[PDB]
Amino acid sequence: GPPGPPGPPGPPGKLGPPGPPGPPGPP
Amino acid sequence: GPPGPPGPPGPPGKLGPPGPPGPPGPP
Amino acid sequence: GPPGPPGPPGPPGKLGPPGPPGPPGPP
Amino acid sequence: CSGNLFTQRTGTITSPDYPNPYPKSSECSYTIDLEEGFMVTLQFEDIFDIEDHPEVPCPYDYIKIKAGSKVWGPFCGEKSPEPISTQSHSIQILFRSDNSGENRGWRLSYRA
Ligand SMILES: [Ca+2]
Repeated sequence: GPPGPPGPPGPPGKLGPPGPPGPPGPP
Repeated sequence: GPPGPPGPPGPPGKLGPPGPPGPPGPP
Repeated sequence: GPPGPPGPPGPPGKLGPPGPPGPPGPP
Repeated sequence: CSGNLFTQRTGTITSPDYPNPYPKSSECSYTIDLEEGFMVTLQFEDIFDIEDHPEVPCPYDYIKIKAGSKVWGPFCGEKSPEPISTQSHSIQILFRSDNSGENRGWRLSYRA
C-alpha cells in the first residue's frame, strides 16, 4: 500500500520570555 | 495487499504565545 | 493495498517571542 | 459575524458554523438586549471546544462576556465555564479566533 496521510501539526510552542523592566519612575 | 508505511511527520506546531510584559521599572 | 496510517505529529512549535517592556516604575 | 442581536427572553447563540469548526481570524460580536428588570443567565450546552494552550490562559482564541462594567473571561478549552448569572438585561459576547487550528466552538442558551 501507499504511505499514509501526513501527521497532525505538532504541539504549540512555549510561552515567551518575559519582557524587559519598565522605564524608571519619577526621581 | 498489506497497508503502506506511516505517512510523513506533520507540520511543526504553532508559535508559542508572546512572553508576559516585563516588571515595573526601578524607583 | 490500503494506505498506511497517518504520520507522527510534527515538531513542537517555536518558543514564543519575548514580552513587551514593563510599565514605568515608582516615584 | 458581527451584529447578531437577540431580543427574546430565551434563545441560543453559537460560534460561526457550529457544530462545525469555526473560521480562522474571526472577531464576532453578539448582543442580548432585553427590557430593564430582566436578568440573563448564560448556560453553555453541547460540546465546548475553543483552542487553548497548556501553560497560558487563552492566548489564541477566546470568548469574553461584558455587561455594563462587568467582564467575564476570557474562556477557552474543552470544558465550558459554569453558567453565568449576569444580573443584567443587556449583554455583549465577543468571540475571537486566530489564524490556525481546528476546534468546534461553542453553543450557549440564555434565559431571563
Ligand atoms: Ca485558533
